[PDB]
Parts: sequence; structure tokens; C-alpha cells
Amino acid sequence: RKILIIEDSELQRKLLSRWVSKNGYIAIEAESISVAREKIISESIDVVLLDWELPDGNGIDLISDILSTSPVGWLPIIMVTGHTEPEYFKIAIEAGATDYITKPAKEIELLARIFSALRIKALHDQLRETAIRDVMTGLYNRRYMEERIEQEFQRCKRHDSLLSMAMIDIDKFKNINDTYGHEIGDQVIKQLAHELKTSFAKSAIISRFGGEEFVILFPETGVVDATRILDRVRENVSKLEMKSDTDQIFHFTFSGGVAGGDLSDIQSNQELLKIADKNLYEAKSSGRNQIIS
Amino acid sequence: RKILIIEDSELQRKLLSRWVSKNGYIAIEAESISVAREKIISESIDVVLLDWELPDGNGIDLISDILSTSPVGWLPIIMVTGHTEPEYFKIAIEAGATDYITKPAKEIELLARIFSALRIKALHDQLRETAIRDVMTGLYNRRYMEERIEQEFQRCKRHDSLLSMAMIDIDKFKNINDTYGHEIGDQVIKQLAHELKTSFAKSAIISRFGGEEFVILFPETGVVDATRILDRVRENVSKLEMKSDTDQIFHFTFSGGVAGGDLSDIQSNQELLKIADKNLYEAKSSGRNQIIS
Ligand SMILES: Nc1nc2c(ncn2[C@@H]2O[C@H](COP(=O)(O)OP(=O)(O)OP(=O)(O)O)C[C@H]2O)c(=O)[nH]1
Ligand SMILES: Nc1nc2c(ncn2[C@@H]2O[C@H](COP(=O)(O)OP(=O)(O)OP(=O)(O)O)C[C@H]2O)c(=O)[nH]1
Ligand SMILES: [Mg+2]
Ligand SMILES: [Mg+2]
Ligand SMILES: [Mg+2]
Ligand SMILES: [Mg+2]
Ligand SMILES: [Mg+2]
Ligand SMILES: [Mg+2]
Repeated sequence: RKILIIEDSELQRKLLSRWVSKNGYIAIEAESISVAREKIISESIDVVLLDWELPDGNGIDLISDILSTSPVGWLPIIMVTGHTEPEYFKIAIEAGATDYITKPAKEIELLARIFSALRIKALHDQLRETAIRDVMTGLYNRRYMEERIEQEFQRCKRHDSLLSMAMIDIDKFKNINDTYGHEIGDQVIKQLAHELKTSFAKSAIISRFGGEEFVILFPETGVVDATRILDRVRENVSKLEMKSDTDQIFHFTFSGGVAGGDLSDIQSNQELLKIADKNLYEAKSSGRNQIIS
Repeated sequence: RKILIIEDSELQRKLLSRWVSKNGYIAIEAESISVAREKIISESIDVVLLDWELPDGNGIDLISDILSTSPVGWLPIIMVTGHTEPEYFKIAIEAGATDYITKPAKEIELLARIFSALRIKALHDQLRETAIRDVMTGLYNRRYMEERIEQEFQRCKRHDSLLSMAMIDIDKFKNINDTYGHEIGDQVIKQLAHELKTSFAKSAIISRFGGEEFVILFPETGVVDATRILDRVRENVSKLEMKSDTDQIFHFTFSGGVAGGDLSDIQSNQELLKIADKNLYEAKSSGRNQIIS
């Protein structure tokens, strides 16, 4: 939905912006690489349009520059250039660009390229989500966890076994990214993952359910025990001295909602997630850094 | 590597062909849709270039026509048209095209579009393969296996062929998870998968049917022979020295039910699953680590 337009020429940049902004998308402008880098760290950009003819140096500078500024680590870059020669397309790909427009760009070429970049990102994402384990944390991904939730709920319901579920979410994680950078944000996510993996019984099933959201099943554990064990981890996390890029100490916290225990009057695993999500929201709404059950 | 070029104009078709054929790819030519359909059924085509201005009918006829002629059921179609209006790009996508060139095509935009179409084909293929597979084991998932059971059963009834089915289930796997952790549980699931994939004839069809349940079809195999082959693997699994997180040795086993062989008095593939499940229960009830047939 969000498109970054990098182009020195004010009239050409505003014309590209109008075309993006007209055809349903949100346009974001940069006149130099300087202001561009601010915008990739600042907002979550879905696609990049890049003038391959900028102030200083060609774009074996630029393309590689844009890619490692990216908080997520990869991003579709569409090249905008007057280089018509087939040779120049290859160098752009080998440099790590996604696509290519010969200027003067037509409304049609521009829409086509953006649609293609977004289709590939979406397919790339659907594929990464079929993986069992999240690469950065080693925890279960969402789709696998959803199959394990359905299975453990069916099993616990048939066997009149206890099953407690927690949904936790880092408190104001965007401010950690904005203030200290995405690399420090990664360290904070992996530190929470480490605490989650080292604190619960082997029997607990731990998922990275979203960017900074974690779902934990506690088979044979009632809501009161699950709450106290999760609250001890919440407490240990609030006391972690994290170090910034420049060695400043900062703290983070998470909020958590716990649902289930006795499943006798919970008809489905979706109802269990609904209750954990409601308790999460109540935790988020009542001062954060707490557990609601 | 192989690109189909559909274009009436002989001069334009040969020019597109030269550009494809020059830049490392193989060019395959069609002057009408008739010749085109012969080429998609005949050879394995990686990408389609399509003239949206052909002899007969518009191109919401053409695009949907090319798609379902495909033996694989999908193909990346790049549109080649004089329709420069933004509106016309959307119609092409909603019709099911992959990409779009405004004629007269430049060598550069043609190569760019083909590169894009090949990245999408590659992701589309990897995804179709995850959709029939259990990602953790590389075996068929349950959804595929139910359809493949129905097909092999109907095939074996047409040919009066033998078809034996085994349903296996890991013995006290919950205690393995609770004692050793879900990571170790997953390694146990993959280790069983490895044994199942390395032990049977090529023609055997192996599925992960559920969390810790696997269904194996043995086409042209009687119950007694399937039982021997399965019991040898049951025995090999019982001997595997699995290692915990802290290098503690443990063993697992599975129980098995074998059904079928002669299908003459089994009216449907469900009756086959029922009998394998009954014999599984008898295996589980009589001390586990055994096969009942
Ligand atoms: N560093 C980093 N940041 C990530 C990652 N995945 C997602 N994020 C970022 O985390 C943020 C998501 O947090 P939000 O859901 O906005 O809420 P929040 O900022 O934590 O606020 P709240 O207190 O309501 O939870 C923005 C998103 O880009 C990741 O892998 N690494
Ligand atoms: N690691 C892991 N374990 C799984 C997975 N799916 C299921 N499980 C485990 O399977 C367990 C099934 O337990 P039960 O149905 O009581 O059967 P069992 O414990 O295997 O005992 P039985 O011998 O009667 O089959 C629950 C869960 O711990 C999975 O994908 N990974
Ligand atoms: Mg410029
Ligand atoms: Mg969140
Ligand atoms: Mg948050
Ligand atoms: Mg023509
Ligand atoms: Mg079972
Ligand atoms: Mg079992």
C-alpha cells in the first residue's frame, strides 16, 4: 500500500507521486538518498521507486544502500532510468533490484511494476509462513501453531485435561525500533524468545505468532498456575538491562492475556484465542507490563 | 527456459523470437491460438507472450483459454498489446495474466517481464508443492492423501489389483514431548518419516495423516507382505538410539494396523481406513510396538 519515490527532479517526483497516489496507493517522497534513508527506517514501505541517476555516483552505491537500511532485511526496488540497453537490466538484478522502468515512465508501466513487486512480496510471504519454525527466534510460526492449537484443544477436551493459552505482545515495540534501530529491535525479540524458551516446562508449546506477538500453550496447566509462571517471566523481562547501539541501558516489558484451564464450557479453539486476545487488550488498556486472566 | 510466442504478424513474431532466442532462452512460435494449444499440451512451457489483438474473439476469451489448456493448470502469461490505458492492465490481471508489455515491445522490457514471470512461476510452483506436502516431513499431507487414497482405490478396483493400507501412530508420543520438549518430538516425527521414505518400494504412497499418525498405501501388495515390510520398519524404529537435548538416549516405537489387499468386498476407500484404524486400536490395546492385520 505504501510506495517510496526517490527522484531529485521535483516535477518528475511529484508526477510519479500523483500517479501512485491516484491509483489507490500512498505516495512517500525523497529528493536525495539522505531523506530516503530517514523514510525507510521511519515508515514500513511496501515498494521503492529509485532514480538510477542521482547526485553523486551510479546506483551500485544506491541499490545496495537501500537494501541493508531495510528493517525487515529485503524490499522490492523498481529501477527508474534512461538506460535502454539490455545489459543495464542484468546489472540492476545482480545489484539486487526487483524490477526496471525505462524513463520517461508511463502511468501503465509504473502500475504494472508495483503490482508485480507486491505480488512477489505476497508469494514470498505465503511461502516463508509455510515454514515450521521462525528463522530469527527458532519458535513455531503462526500456521503450524494454529494446527497445534486445534490438535491440543481437541485432545485436552476429549481427555478432560487442563489447557491454558497465553497471548503476549511487546509493549510499544515500535518506539524501540524508532529510538534504537531495527537491529536492537531484533535483539529485544530474540531476548524475549530466549526467556520464553528457558522458563516454561518442556510440555509448553511456544510460537512467534506475529512480529512481536507470542502464543504459548500450557497442556495440563490451569489458568492460575499458567498466569503465575507467565507473570514471573513478565517480571524477569522488565528487569533486563538491554544495551542500545551506543551502550545506553533501556528496559522493555510485555502485556499478556491467559485463557482456558478447564475447557468444559469452551466449544472451540477459536473461542480460546478470542478470550486470550480480549484479556491481552484489557492488559494493554490498564497500564501494560501486566497479565490478565 | 522455454517461452511461447503467440502473434499473427510474422515479422513481429520473428523479432520477439530473435530477442528471446538471443538472450539465452528457447523461442517457441504460434501464429494462431490453434497452433498455440498444440504447443502447451506438447512441450513444457515456462512463460507465454500473448498478442491481445488476435484473429477471433477478444482476450478475456484468450487468457482464460491458454490457462486451462495447461496440463499443470496455470502458466505465467505476459500480455503484448497497444492498449496503453491504465484500466486495461487491471482487466488482464483479473483475467489471470502475470504481466504486461505495451507494444512496440523494447528488448529490455521483454527480458524484465520474462525474468518477473519466471520468479512468479518459481514461487507459484514451490507453493503448489507445500500445499500437497507436510512441510515438517516432506511426505503427503492429509488433504492430498485423502484424494490419492480415493484415486488408488478406484484404480485398483478397475484393474482388480491388490492395494494394502497401513495406519501407524507413535507409541506414547505425548510423554516424549513432555519429557524431552517439542523440538525433540519434531526430530522423532522426522526420523520416522526418514525410515518410512527409505524402507518401502518406490510405488508406496506415504502420508503424514495427523500430528503423529501416518498412512502408507502399498499398490499391488497383499496384507501379509505389507505386514512383513511394515514389521521390519517397526523393528528398525524400536532400535534407533534417539538423543535428547542433553544427549540422554531414549527409544520410541509405533503401532500399526494393516487393511485391504483384495478390494473385491470393500465398496469404498473409507471402509479401508476404518479397518486399518480398528487394527491400529487392537495394536495399541495389546501392548503397542506391534502391527495387527
Ligand atoms: N526489529 C523488528 N521489528 C519488527 C519485526 N516484526 C515486526 N516489527 C515491528 O514491530 C512493530 C509492531 O508493534 P505494534 O503491533 O505496532 O504495537 P507496539 O508498537 O508494540 O504497541 P503496543 O504497546 O500496543 O503493543 C512495528 C513492526 O514493524 C521484526 O522482525 N523486527
Ligand atoms: N513435537 C510434536 N509432537 C506432536 C505433534 N503433533 C502431535 N504431537 C504430540 O502428539 C501427542 C499425541 O498424544 P496422544 O493422542 O495421547 O497419543 P500418544 O501420546 O502418542 O499415545 P498413544 O501411544 O496411544 O498414541 C500430543 C502431542 O504431545 C507435532 O507436530 N510435533
Ligand atoms: Mg533525476
Ligand atoms: Mg502487536
Ligand atoms: Mg506491541
Ligand atoms: Mg498481431
Ligand atoms: Mg494418535
Ligand atoms: Mg501415539
